[PDB]
Amino acid sequence: AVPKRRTSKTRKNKRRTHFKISVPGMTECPNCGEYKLSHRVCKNCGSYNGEEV
Amino acid sequence: TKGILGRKIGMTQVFGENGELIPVTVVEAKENVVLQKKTVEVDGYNAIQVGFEDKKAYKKDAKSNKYANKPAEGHAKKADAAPKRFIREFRNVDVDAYEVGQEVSVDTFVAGDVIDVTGVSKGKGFQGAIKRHGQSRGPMSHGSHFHRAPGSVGMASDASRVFKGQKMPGRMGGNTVTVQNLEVVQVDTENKVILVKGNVPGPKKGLVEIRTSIKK
Amino acid sequence: YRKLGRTSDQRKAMLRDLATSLIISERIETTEARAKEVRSVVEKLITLGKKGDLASRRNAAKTLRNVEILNEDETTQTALQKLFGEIAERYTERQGGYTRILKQGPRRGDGAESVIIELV
Amino acid sequence: TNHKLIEAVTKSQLRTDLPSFRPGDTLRVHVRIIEGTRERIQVFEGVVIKRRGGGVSETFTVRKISSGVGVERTFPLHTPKIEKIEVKRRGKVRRAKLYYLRSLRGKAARIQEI
Amino acid sequence: MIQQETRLKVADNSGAREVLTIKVLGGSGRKTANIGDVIVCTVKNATPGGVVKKGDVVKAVIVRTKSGVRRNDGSYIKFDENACVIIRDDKGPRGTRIFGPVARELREGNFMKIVSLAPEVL
RNA sequence: UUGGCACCUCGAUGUCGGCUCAUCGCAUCCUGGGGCUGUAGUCGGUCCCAAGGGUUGGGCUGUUCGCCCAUUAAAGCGGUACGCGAGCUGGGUUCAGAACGUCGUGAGACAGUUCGGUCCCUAUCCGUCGUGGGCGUAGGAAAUUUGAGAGGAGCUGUCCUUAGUACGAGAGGACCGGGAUGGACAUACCUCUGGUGUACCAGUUGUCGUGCCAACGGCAUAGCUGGGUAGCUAUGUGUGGACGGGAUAAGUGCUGAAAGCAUCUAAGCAUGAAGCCCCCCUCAAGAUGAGAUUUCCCAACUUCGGUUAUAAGAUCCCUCAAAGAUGAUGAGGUUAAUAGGUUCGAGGUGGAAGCAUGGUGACAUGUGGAGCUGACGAAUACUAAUCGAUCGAAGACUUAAU
Ligand SMILES: [Mg+2]
Ligand SMILES: [Mg+2]
Ligand SMILES: [Mg+2]
Ligand SMILES: [Mg+2]
Ligand SMILES: [Mg+2]
Ligand SMILES: [Mg+2]
Ligand SMILES: [Mg+2]
Ligand SMILES: [Mg+2]
Ligand SMILES: [Mg+2]
Ligand SMILES: [Mg+2]
Ligand SMILES: [Mg+2]
Ligand SMILES: [Mg+2]
Ligand SMILES: [Mg+2]
Ligand SMILES: [Mg+2]
Ligand SMILES: [Zn+2]
Repeated sequence: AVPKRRTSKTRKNKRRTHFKISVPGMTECPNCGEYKLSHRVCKNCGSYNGEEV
Repeated sequence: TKGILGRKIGMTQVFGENGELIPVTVVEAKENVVLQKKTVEVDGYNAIQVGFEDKKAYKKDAKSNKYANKPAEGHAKKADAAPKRFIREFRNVDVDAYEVGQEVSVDTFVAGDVIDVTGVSKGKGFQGAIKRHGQSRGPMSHGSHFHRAPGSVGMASDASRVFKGQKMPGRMGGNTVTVQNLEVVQVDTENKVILVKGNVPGPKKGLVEIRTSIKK
Repeated sequence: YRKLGRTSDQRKAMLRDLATSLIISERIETTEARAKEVRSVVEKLITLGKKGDLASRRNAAKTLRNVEILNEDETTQTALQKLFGEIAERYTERQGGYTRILKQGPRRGDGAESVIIELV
Repeated sequence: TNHKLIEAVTKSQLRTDLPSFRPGDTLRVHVRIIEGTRERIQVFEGVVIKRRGGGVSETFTVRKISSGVGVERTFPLHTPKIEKIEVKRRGKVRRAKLYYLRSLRGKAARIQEI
Repeated sequence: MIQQETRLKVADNSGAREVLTIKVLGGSGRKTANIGDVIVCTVKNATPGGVVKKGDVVKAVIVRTKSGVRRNDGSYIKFDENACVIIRDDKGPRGTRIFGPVARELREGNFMKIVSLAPEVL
């Protein structure tokens, strides 16, 4: 129910090994050359699959 | 002893000679080939490696298992066979009889043969102790705050621990299961189908390994 | 099918509203899960439209909401009329794939995947 | 259709001799019965309350009142046990399953002929 | 499916009209019985002047069940009611008349006298 | 067990019974193997070996017990904080109310009774059950594997035959052996029988809408009612504990001396249990002792130390389900049937709308097994799986052999 002992800084940091965010899945856009999320419309130019959206 | 690999098409029924209803599972055992033969001299045990179901040949930018990779294609090519989706060994079968690149046919099995069928059971996902271990529910009334819980997990100060193999909630299904002493009702050479009396483990489209019964 | 985090009645209503909205505007922005459920609903309405029979129009009337679309000519057309009129004519030669979805990326508020679904 | 392989294997089992009957039709069913060594045909006459399934797995249920007690017999449609089926009467019903008939008795259970 | 506390109508002229199942015979932990199974029962309701009396612990064989029985051919038989016959130790019926249809499964059980006395066997 | 003692705990170690879940001992309740018998046979009594598995439902009582009913092969006895209340209950007991008997002058009291009476807690650590990532396993990979270990399973009735034979005055009635079929339990699966089936079909009430009729929509538990596909399921359908082998216990011997005899033991040699080790089933090389087999990839630079991106390969991301909390796993990603749509079916529902006809009308009939249809089978690039990106070898030393 309650923690019997305090968590050391070491123990806490070990648990936070996997607590991280991944780099966004991004590719350079063909039309403009700005990075865009893959399988998503490019916000800068508004083009997907070489067609304006 | 004989072994063939197939997919579970589904279940049906067939009427026997006496008019008895026989529940059966339809298995398709097309495209079985002896990819490799293992011997005590080389591998330390005698078995035949059999590949079932052809897959597409290697392509440069294959992104799926539909197309064979270079390593698999080489192993199949050594047998002079097309790349196979599923490959399994049969130790029961005698090595001498079979030859590498030889097709294994449904006709090997005959009607009335007693067989043992192996397959991976259907997955149920995360399951509680009642479903998973056939445990009893607690009272559903009379002040009960115990319904589908696992019960006591141990004693008290003696042991002061949960023993290993305590039945608890966890993932259920996906286990390899062998049903023994099933029978072949019929073999269809034309459709490449074997009818097996009863039900076999796993989902439809699941690989089934049919072998001669070890117990005789 | 997807429950869409709503009760059965609320889901049905939302899908009817979404379908009607797509018919009126011919493009809408929504969450991915909602769009994937809508594509089936709208396309089945287009199928009824292309048939064009009274039974089809009465069956289509069930799903479609009672809305008025104002034309540039200032003529007033109901959504049901538009589906059985212009939209049916457009996709006469096409078998399926009346709608398409384009992913727009996450929105600020809830980080939900914003997508555009559009007829054609 | 159903799976093509399943249909092919069970196709032989299917019988074409059987007559076409709907639920609510009185049928006379001649069933081959074995009593000891002796084999004889015993006839069960009852309204068809239900028809379900398809292929070799298709079945029908016939309901009779025997000695003041209702009896229902479910037969596999393609069972070789049934010598023949005879449609004595064609009845008017508004549903596929006539489970309501189980509760009803006497005049209430009567079904109007087509 | 007959379990303890199940009440069955008695299809005979023994003098018992209704019985409650004290026990299902067949082994330890045996819970349910179907047609052709002997049960230990008490006479909850009895017709006057019968050989069997109310409050009598007696043995009976089940002749009809709502659950019914599945035959090997894949055919089924079901009844509208659950019924039993009060039987002697020899399996001979205590009563001299059996009422209503009885399953053929009784013949297998060697309850031949009940089968003969029965009006119809289905 | 009832006690003795007062050694831990009074800045709290929850107390009876039941439920859930067990686990262990064996002084064995059943089943297995034996010795003796006042062991004819069938049955028994007693003792020895044996813990593999099994060892029921009810009535009364808070009960534990016990008695009773009906079973069963049998209804074993104990330990585990009289196992188990951060798993459950709260009937008893052990607060405040009230009452009876009783005791007390009284306030009150009673291992006397009676009626009523608040059971908190979001798991930090170990432990346990599942499920991933990192690194290692002297190149990098894709598969197929061996099994050091480990877990699971392990139960029994009845009937027939042998045989009315052995045995017995008769009554009764074997072993050994060979079959058949159940009970309980375990597991797999949905063909069948059923259950469910809130995006399936139909009937129907009230009310409010779509201008009205007709036809529909909303709300009323899914409004209610009758059915029901897939999936998930038991009460449903299959299968299992088979047949054996090795070593043994209590036993039973063979040969045999010490001890001219005798002696199962001392040397030696057999036989002998549901038990042990196997056989059967599942997991398993982090088995750091990291195993094996098959196949794939194999170059340039360079300070000569080594580096490099790339290869084989695998991912990101995307369409998904047979998989799934999420990871993971599997099916696919245009050189494409992965999903949606479309087209055609299966199964389900049970006769759409419209129109016609008959009827005063409610309705009926025809068109027409009609119309509709989530998950199921097939087909079809119409839509979406775009374009891309990232990771990922070049193989240490020593010795022996060649
Ligand atoms: Mg319970
Ligand atoms: Mg509750
Ligand atoms: Mg505790
Ligand atoms: Mg002292
Ligand atoms: Mg303290
Ligand atoms: Mg002992
Ligand atoms: Mg205790
Ligand atoms: Mg209390
Ligand atoms: Mg008081
Ligand atoms: Mg006291
Ligand atoms: Mg089905
Ligand atoms: Mg209304
Ligand atoms: Mg109206
Ligand atoms: Mg309101
Ligand atoms: Zn761009």
